[PDB]
Amino acid sequence: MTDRYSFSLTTFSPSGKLGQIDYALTAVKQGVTSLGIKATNGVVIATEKKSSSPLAMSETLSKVSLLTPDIGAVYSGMGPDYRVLVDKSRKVAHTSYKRIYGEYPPTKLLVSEVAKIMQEATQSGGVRPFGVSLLIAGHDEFNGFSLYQVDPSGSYFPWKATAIGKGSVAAKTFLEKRWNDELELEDAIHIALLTLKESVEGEFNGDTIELAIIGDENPDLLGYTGIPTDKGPRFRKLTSQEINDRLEAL
Amino acid sequence: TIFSPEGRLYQVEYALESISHAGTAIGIMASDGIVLAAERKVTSTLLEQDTSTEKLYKLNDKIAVAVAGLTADAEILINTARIHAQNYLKTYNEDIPVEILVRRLSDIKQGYTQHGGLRPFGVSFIYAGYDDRYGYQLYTSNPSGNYTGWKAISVGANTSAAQTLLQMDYKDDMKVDDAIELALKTLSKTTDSSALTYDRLEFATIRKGANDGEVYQKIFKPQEIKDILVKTGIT
Amino acid sequence: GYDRALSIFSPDGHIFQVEYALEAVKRGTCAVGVKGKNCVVLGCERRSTLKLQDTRITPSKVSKIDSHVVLSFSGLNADSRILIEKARVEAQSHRLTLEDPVTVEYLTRYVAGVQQRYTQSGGVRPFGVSTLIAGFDPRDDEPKLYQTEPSGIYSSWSAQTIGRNSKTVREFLEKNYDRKEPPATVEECVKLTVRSLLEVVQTGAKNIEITVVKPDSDIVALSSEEINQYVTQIEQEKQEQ
Amino acid sequence: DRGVSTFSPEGRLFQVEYSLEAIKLGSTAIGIATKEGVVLGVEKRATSPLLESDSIEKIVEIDRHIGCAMSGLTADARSMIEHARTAAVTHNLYYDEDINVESLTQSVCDLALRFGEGASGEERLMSRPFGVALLIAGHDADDGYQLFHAEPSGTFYRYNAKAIGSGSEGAQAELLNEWHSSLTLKEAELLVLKILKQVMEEKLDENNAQLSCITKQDGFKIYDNEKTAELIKELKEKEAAE
Amino acid sequence: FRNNYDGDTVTFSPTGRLFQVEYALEAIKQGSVTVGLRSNTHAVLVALKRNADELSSYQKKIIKCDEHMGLSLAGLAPDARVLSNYLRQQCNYSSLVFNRKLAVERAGHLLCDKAQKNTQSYGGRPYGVGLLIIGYDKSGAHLLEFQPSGNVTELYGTAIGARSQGAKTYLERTLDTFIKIDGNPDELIKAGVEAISQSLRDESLTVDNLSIAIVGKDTPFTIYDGEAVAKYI
Amino acid sequence: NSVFSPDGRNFQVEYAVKAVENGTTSIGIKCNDGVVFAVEKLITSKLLVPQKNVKIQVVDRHIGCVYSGLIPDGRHLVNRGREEAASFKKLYKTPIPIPAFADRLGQYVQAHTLYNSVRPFGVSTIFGGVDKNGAHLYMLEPSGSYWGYKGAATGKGRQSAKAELEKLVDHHPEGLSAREAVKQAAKIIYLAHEDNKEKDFELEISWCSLSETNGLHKFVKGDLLQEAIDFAQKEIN
Amino acid sequence: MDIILGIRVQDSVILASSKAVTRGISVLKDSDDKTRQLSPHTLMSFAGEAGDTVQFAEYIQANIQLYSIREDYELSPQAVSSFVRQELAKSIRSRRPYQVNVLIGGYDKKKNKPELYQIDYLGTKVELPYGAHGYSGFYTFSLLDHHYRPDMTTEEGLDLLKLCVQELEKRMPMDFKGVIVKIVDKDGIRQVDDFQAQ
Amino acid sequence: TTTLAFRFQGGIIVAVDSRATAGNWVASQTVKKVIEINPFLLGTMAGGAADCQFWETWLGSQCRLHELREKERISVAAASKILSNLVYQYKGAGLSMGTMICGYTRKEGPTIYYVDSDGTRLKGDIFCVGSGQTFAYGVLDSNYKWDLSVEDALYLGKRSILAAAHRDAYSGGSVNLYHVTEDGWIYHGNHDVGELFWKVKEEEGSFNNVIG
Ligand SMILES: Cc1ccccc1CNC(=O)[C@H](CCc1ccccc1)NC(=O)[C@@H](NC(=O)c1ccc(OCc2ccccc2)cc1)[C@@H](C)O
Ligand SMILES: [Mg+2]
Ligand SMILES: [Mg+2]
Repeated sequence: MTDRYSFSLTTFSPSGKLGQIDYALTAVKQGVTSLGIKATNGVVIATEKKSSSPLAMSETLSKVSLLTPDIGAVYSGMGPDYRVLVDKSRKVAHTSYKRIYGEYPPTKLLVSEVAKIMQEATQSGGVRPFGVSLLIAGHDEFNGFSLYQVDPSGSYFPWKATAIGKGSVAAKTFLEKRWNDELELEDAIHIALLTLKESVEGEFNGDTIELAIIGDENPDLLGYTGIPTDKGPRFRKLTSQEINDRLEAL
Repeated sequence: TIFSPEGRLYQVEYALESISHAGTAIGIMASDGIVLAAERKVTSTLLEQDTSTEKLYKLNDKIAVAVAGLTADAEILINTARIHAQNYLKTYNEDIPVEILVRRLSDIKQGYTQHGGLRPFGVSFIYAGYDDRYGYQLYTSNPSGNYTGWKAISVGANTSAAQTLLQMDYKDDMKVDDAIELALKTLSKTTDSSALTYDRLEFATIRKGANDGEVYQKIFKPQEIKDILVKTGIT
Repeated sequence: GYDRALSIFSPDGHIFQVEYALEAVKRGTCAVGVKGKNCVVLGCERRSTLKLQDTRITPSKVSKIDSHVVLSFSGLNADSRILIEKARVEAQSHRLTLEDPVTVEYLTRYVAGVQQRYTQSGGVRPFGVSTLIAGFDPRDDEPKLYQTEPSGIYSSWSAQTIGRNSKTVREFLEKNYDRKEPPATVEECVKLTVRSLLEVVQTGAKNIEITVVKPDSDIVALSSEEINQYVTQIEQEKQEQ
Repeated sequence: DRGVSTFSPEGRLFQVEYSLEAIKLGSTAIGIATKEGVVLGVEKRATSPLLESDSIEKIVEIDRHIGCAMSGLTADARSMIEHARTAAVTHNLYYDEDINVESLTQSVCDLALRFGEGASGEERLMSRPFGVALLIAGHDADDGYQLFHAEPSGTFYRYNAKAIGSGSEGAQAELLNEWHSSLTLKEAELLVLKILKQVMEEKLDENNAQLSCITKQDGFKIYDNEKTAELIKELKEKEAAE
Repeated sequence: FRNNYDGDTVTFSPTGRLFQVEYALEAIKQGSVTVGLRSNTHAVLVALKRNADELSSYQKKIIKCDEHMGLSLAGLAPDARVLSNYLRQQCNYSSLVFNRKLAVERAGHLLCDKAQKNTQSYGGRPYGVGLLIIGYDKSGAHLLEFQPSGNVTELYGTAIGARSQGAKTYLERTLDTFIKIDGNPDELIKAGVEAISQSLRDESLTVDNLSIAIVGKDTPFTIYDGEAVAKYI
Repeated sequence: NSVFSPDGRNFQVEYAVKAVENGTTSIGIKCNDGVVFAVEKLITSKLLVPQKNVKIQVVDRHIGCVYSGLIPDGRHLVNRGREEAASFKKLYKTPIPIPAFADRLGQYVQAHTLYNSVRPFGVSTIFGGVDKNGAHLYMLEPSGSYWGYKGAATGKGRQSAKAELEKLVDHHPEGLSAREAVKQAAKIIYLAHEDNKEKDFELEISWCSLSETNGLHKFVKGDLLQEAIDFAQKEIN
Repeated sequence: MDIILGIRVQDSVILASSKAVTRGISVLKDSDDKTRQLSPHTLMSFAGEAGDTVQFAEYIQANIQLYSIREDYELSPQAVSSFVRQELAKSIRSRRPYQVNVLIGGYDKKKNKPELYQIDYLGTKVELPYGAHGYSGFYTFSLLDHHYRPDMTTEEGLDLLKLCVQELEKRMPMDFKGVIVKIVDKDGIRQVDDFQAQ
Repeated sequence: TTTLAFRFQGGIIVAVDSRATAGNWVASQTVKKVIEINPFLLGTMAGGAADCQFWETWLGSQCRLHELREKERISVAAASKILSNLVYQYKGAGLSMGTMICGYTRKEGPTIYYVDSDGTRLKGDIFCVGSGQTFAYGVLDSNYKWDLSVEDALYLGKRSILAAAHRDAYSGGSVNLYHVTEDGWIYHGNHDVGELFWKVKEEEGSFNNVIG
């Protein structure tokens, strides 16, 4: 019953820092590496499934999440914060967009909505910031493909390619080396896999790696035929098997 | 919110401290247009330049802001400024006079300074607008909610150094093209980077609609910034 | 939804936050008000620091509350806008309900009430502002000058000053203001106002700004050229002995 | 710093106690109750010679039969006066009679209690206690002329004579000597004027001190400067002759 | 143990103590003495009124709640007013809805529960007043003692306030005599008046000092002050 | 209160418990068809009116409550217990089962260990009664914790009372009748008074028995009380 | 039924408004000014339900005056009329809607043109060379369709108005006790104090 | 009910009848339809007794409050507008009141304001209000001159209520007379129609519709 801390828990310090936002960023550093690479005809988001137990079933925990049929997200930092951000993000895409315009939000707008949700946790009374950074990749008719990073402060930035979390500094270097503007999606998935191998401690296979693409429309994933102007999701989670095929040619 | 023994607002002071670390933003007003230039926060090769707009935002068709500080705070404020412009247009069938919009934004900032025990917004704005009462205008607003009018002004880092230079080379009878040169010269001199290159820059103007009688905002594409950077002899 | 008390009593009897609000006023640009026989004059200093300003569009320190009443202030500039807005609304509401414009005392009492209210409400701080309100009652020629402070105290003054170095200019006005003899006209009342600011300004360029209020809604600001003529004439006339 | 209504280990309310210290810093105010009226007097205390002193309202009318004098952080008293006036006028609306002085005082003291935030059991619409004490003086048909001392503690005492403010300690001992049940209204006027002159910092004249009274017949009046002056002649001549 | 454990009423000390409530109890001990006692037919309050100067009135210590009930106070007076108004309403409520006079015991329970909520709510102090409540209901004369902790006890007699321990010891000794004082209002008062005397390092209790209240079998609750107490001095 | 210590404890709740230990000793005993509640009433002074400061409380018609610690907190619980029992009866028609009632208090008490704007309750409560399927006896600590009991004690004489309680359970595994358990309750309250023997006391007993009270909660008064006092008086010496 | 006419000539806008206030079987007044000045160069006239009429007018007047002092500026006649329309638009779907019809006559100093706005209680706004509310329009619209010219002087406008008032005096079943006439141009608002027998 | 107030050379004449009705029942003949707000202010009552009585008494309180707050008597304009605005808050709830607020202040001069429960508020020199208004209006209008003496004006007032009391079934009882000056109301008494009718018939030779 009733909150006592109706004041901001993120305040400015004598030097101009916002401590809690700094400390959430330090949490993102401690988290498992995730990355995004933009190609000419798609985006790839990838991360490692770091398991709590060998007795756990890692298929039941998705780090990669569909946000709308053409937008997907991955994170580094505190898992549960991600999970609830994903719920709010899906809802907001409906309440603030689809229920109004009859179509799904373009990438930047949804990212902007997510940013707002995180911005608020930085200003409101009696809350800490979210302990995550997200990578949001998507497609829309008028903007093409995009990749955005969203930070605990509420800040977002568009990226050609980037990595967040543990090995992020080395992985970002490995991406500046490898990225160009002629990359096909298949090349990008291949680079994503290479970059992720430096980060992975243990086994590196389709069971321990999580990887999704924003590529082309998947009419077989639509669930109905008949309406010719509805072609299906561009978001697609690659299977364990699919990953392994690209590791034997890696 | 509370006062200090000195009669200062701690949180406001520290918010202003924060801003003095943000990439410098310059605004210069000329008789036939207005210049907005700002420097991006030490970037990376992999940062998408074409689909990026972190420091310059359109408010309505006749007003823009340059941002210094927390972007996420600035987006909150920009969005409400956008609504205020649309409310005024709907009420009066006239585009909002520039000052009225600036005052309103400023008043929202003042509020977080006086009640509610929330942190202030860590944002300073330079407003660049045109209306049919005062013509071209330039305003500045900081986390205190204070606002002032200018002919030339900077926010963020090195305002101290940038202000002295603008004071030196600013002359009331300038054309826009002269103000463009001044803004880029001033950024170049004050930068903590080596060369001031296109990819570290956001740039915009408000002119007299190429050839018309109407007012037009140009938010420079990256390529345009590279050209205008060779022209003024910084390559 | 936040009402945690910020302004409270001290062991020795003061309200600490109000006392500090006064410190904010102490460091605000100086403002001065002096009333003649058939007018009141308001003067304000502009800081030397920044001179690349735009004087057309920068908010000036004197504000019209209604067509016959003005307000100047010292302290936090953003704070003053909240008082001025409220005062203007109250003025229209008074004309709407009483069918008469406000008296200067009434408007002062109202502004002081808003100030006081902010010293005893949870989760708001007092206004870091002191005001000078001046004008003429409807259908009256007798000039009025009032002062408010963050505590909500208010009172009328023959002449008064607030803000930084107000101590010096008050000292100057105590010696130079004769109550039986008020300045006889606009010209000579403006001069005394400029003189008092000259004790503190030290260039007084367009740094000094003046406003003159006369009976029946006759309020005019003074341009640079007019103040110039006052400044030049004061320093020339006063040199030789 | 912890709370606004915390008890000290002695069993006293911290913030209440300090509000009383704020009253000790205020101007002096004096009330004397006779059988022919009650006299209220105050020290104006202008902070500068440029302050137009007759704009110093420290004696206010509450109703025709009730006036009051204030001492402390005098701005806090605005809403207490407003409340008091409303109570009196309201009482007359509901009951077509005059409100008893005691009842009006109690009403003002109930208002003074409403500090905090909204204490459990009922709601407090105020963040600190008032920093001002009041001397409420009036006449009703039941209990005649009365003088009450309303404290921001919400207690009120009736008094034959009372001083509040910076001069209060000395002024009270003085009253303990001078007050007798017989005093006429003219005597009481002179006593207030005498005791103010004793404790004031300027020389007392018809500008830095204000007099008022309340009589059953003429209601409550603030004496103008011309009248107090003639009583300040009259007090000079009576003391210089003793 | 004493350190950061008296901040508010919402903190337990490592000893299990609530210091805010213990401090509120100290405001009672600071208050002017008051005595209550009863037989089978009547209940009497006797209170030592206190002035704040020689020019002042003695401040009232006895409050009427209903025709069959009233209380005396010791400690913070405005708190007594808050509590008696509540009790006045509870009495009133019972009359209007049920056409029933409130049992003095129920008034005890109600006051207790009201006090309790102020020993558990953040940012609210406890009540800083002790009360003695007397009444005549459908089971006779009653006397209660109210502590700000919420504890209410039914007694034959008791005293609260400064130096009250005197009066309490006397009443403990007089028990068997005053319990029987029946159908004699004036004897019980004189017994109570003399009981309050044991608590005087003060002065001689004068005609302004003294406050007496009575209620019983055929007497509505009534307060005696000034001239009307003279005959008991 | 909403504060876990470095090792997982709640120091505020632990301190709440010290207030309970500080309190008077109260007990409950589950007989083969009901429950008996008894409590030690310290006599501070002869001025206290005997029999007239009732500590044991009824909730609905079939439940008894006794507690040790801050009495006012106990009354606060019983008030809430009553609202909670009315609410249940209103929707469901049947009077509240005792385990159902137990949890209502459980959750309410636990709630007061979740927030910094609240202090835990400074009581433990022994309560129970007869429902649709037998007799139940419960004890609920400041933390919200509660379990079913055969016998229960709390307060000053908690330790010696449990020792007596443990013995009864061992000698009588097959039942103890309501009439018997009343006697033993009186006994145990005498044998926890030994600690506070400097100050005088008064004994309160209540019971809720299917055969003896027809499943309603009743105060043990008159001849039955006197006889149980005698049994305890004779068996103390 | 309350006569409310407006005609826009070349350099001014002319408002004419009936003087009677009738409740029941009685004419309580024959000098009622059914006008409020909103700003030095904007005038508004009103007709409708008994109480809402003046209450609405004065509320708008308070608002426009507030604006002027806040901005030290006079709102264009077009902006004032938009403000008025929106207030009526919100009002029509409220709990108890303002039953007032208005004419706004303004001289726009920034364009140097006179402007006439007819707005009814529903918030139906339209700019007109000439307009009317109530039954009077059933006579005056046709007359002015005939007699009106876009280049008329203020004086010609007053003759045209006199022609309108004559028609109403002849054909309307009610006695509206003549009109009060007001002229809005560059030099502000002025009343033609003689019209009733001019 | 019939109530009137008019302005003339020497101030204001306020005159009212004193009959109360419920349907066709004469409830009372001795009712007070004038309220004396303050020494310089009067209010008249027509329509619903309670509505008038209760809200004009309240207006008195509000006026008194202004005196205390402003250290000055309330203007007639402002007093009328308080009542005007209150009544307007209640529009459509069925308040039924015909009202005149009459008085003197230095700044205004003598002033009359008509205020009804529709919210209408008008300033003027002559008003008659109530079911008898037309009857009073007939006599009043046909003998009204600005320069009537005080004595004449009081009589014309008196006579106009009589006119109305005779013809309107819901008016009657007695006439109550008031004069408002720069100094300012003075009561000019109660005049029972029981006697006044016959006296006025005799002295003036009017009322020839009446036999005997
Ligand atoms: C200005 C005034 C001021 C003071 C004295 C007289 C008048 C003149 N004025 C009247 O005499 C009016 C005329 C009728 C009239 C009434 C109202 C509006 C206009 C005209 N009479 C009344 O108000 C009388 N009461 C009544 O008429 C009623 C009052 C309440 C009633 O309640 C009925 C009811 C109760 C419950 C539910 C539903 C209906 C019935 C009659 C009163 C002199 O007893
Ligand atoms: Mg908590
Ligand atoms: Mg135990």
